[PDB]
Amino acid sequence: LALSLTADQMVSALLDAEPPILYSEYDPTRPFSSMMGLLTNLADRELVHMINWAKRVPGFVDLTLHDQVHLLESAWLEILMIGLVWRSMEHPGKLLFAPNLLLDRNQGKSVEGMVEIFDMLLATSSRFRMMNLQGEEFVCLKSIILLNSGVYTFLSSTLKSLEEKDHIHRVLDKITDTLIHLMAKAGLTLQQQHQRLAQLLLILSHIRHMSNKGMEHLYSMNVVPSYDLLLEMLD
Amino acid sequence: SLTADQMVSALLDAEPPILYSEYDPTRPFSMMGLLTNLADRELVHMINWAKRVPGFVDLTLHDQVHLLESAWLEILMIGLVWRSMEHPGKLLFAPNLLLDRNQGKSVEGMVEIFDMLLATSSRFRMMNLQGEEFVCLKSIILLNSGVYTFLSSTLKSLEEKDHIHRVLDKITDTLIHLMAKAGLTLQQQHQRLAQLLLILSHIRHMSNKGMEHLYSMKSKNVVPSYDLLLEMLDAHRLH
Ligand SMILES: CCCN(C)C(=O)CCCCCCCCCS[C@@H]1Cc2cc(O)ccc2[C@H]2CC[C@]3(C)[C@@H](O)CC[C@H]3[C@@H]21
Ligand SMILES: CCCN(C)C(=O)CCCCCCCCCS[C@@H]1Cc2cc(O)ccc2[C@H]2CC[C@]3(C)[C@@H](O)CC[C@H]3[C@@H]21
Repeated sequence: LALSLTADQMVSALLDAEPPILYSEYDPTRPFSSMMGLLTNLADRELVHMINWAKRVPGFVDLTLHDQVHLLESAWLEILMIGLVWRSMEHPGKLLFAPNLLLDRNQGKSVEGMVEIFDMLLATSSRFRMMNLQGEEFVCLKSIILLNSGVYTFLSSTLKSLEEKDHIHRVLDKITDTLIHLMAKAGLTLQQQHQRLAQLLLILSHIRHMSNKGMEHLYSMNVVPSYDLLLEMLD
Repeated sequence: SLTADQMVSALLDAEPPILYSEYDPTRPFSMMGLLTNLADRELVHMINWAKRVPGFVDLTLHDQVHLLESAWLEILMIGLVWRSMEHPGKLLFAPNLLLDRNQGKSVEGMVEIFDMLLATSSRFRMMNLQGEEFVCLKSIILLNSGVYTFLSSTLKSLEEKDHIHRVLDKITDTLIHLMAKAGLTLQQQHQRLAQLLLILSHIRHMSNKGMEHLYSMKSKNVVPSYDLLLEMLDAHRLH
């Protein structure tokens, strides 16, 4: 069923699955002063919706529950970050963590080590802006992250695991076909399609890098979702 | 200006040598010392290779240093994974230093990283990665890994970033040219392109884990400094 979709059906499926944009929970009539608490509460609530989204990525629920957990455990911070960079794209110099929580780099200075991470995310959003990234390409990229980030770290060679990895790579191939279809439908030449495909996928390496830095930042001060919590939520 | 075949030839011709580990092979078999000493010597040849990547020496010295500082561990790792491709279960750090995962257990925290490198090597084997594709990917890592972290918007920096992306576009054309000449269909071409580039995200992840391991081992002194990279890159032309 998953591998059956056309490119337009894949795009429609991914667009329909998009999670909502959440708001930060602070009293807006109360003075602003808490930063780490605001950001981690927001990511808390986003995670529940991320799982709903992931279950709607075609092919994802065809995997074992264990492999769904592994994929999400590996990708969750990358997925939060690409979403942040996407909605920050039209706010140069600012990160739209939430519509009521738009921060510039000086506001990241209030937590040691955070402005460095703010700077990388702002630069990624400028790269998105520079490339005129489209919403349809964005949902493809976010789905690629979900399927790709953990696929090389199963460290299992059971027959089931071979079939799982094969399936994941088949879905990833369909998403590649879909990105190419979208750039063809936008008028790009074949050369430009291959070049833009590459430019988009290379950005995913930097998003991986930012996630690793962000994980180190977190670890340097139970904020990380445990396997068991992810398992319970995915059930 | 290069054609695809000329890009391939340039990169193949620039390949660094394969170095040996320096340990007396007639003495009993230090693990971190062996691996540190090898990477230290590979770095010098990495600089030589980088200067031969088309477009690289057209950048400012500062930007050359930034790219190498950002990419150096990824470049060592992709080389290791390529060398290990035909040795299932083993990592050929050097022809005289072929280690399995149990030998990684001697350094706390190292077997986790060995497992990731072995799985990447298995992935290369499953994709039947070719030598011409490998050199393309390694050059992409050099050009891509630090291009998003210049943290500069001077006119010169905009020109540098534009140039890097033009060279990266050229390597993309070359990868597609290689798979077209291998007979792959257009659908297969963009699928293989994507599979190869997505492996570069995992190589980035492994480098982050490896840096973190180097720092936790208190082997931070082993990371090449900005000054050291600058000193080796800022060559005179008196020789
Ligand atoms: C015991 C009771 C309390 N519990 C159980 C909890 O609170 C649950 C905690 C477990 C689930 C997830 C919490 C951690 C996620 C917080 S990331 C935090 C919020 C966030 C939201 C987004 O859209 C995009 C990115 C980010 C992050 C970008 C990288 C940052 C900037 C880092 O540099 C430091 C903060 C990071 C931000
Ligand atoms: C300070 C002032 C100026 N100076 C003097 C300097 O900067 C000196 C800096 C000289 C650079 C020396 C580099 C040492 C880096 C050692 S990587 C070490 C050797 C190596 C060689 C390869 O082919 C491929 C991968 C690796 C690595 C894969 C990840 C490992 C397994 C980690 O898990 C722990 C060891 C890592 C390995």
